[PDB]
Formats: sequence, C-alpha cells, structure tokens
Amino acid sequence: KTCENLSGTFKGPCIPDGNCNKHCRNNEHLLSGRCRDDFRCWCTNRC
Repeated sequence: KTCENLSGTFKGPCIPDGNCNKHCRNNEHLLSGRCRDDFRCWCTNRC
C-alpha cells in the first residue's frame, strides 16, 4: 500500500464526526481515505 497513518488518537487526528473515508476521499481523494479524530480510521496516500 501507500503511506498510511491512522487518524485519531495515535499518529495524528482529523475529525470527530466519524465519517472517515468520505473525508479523505472527498476533499483530498486519498486511497483508503479513513479520516477521524475522536474516532480512528487509516488514511492512505502517496507521501
């Protein structure tokens, strides 16, 4: 896969709404696009 980190508690947050995939995928259009803060999702893209 490509550069992926979990957005949330560990290694950088994002958004507390829980809509992870739609976030990284809609605005940034990543590969896994799993963006949250209060919640934890892995966004994947090429760094």
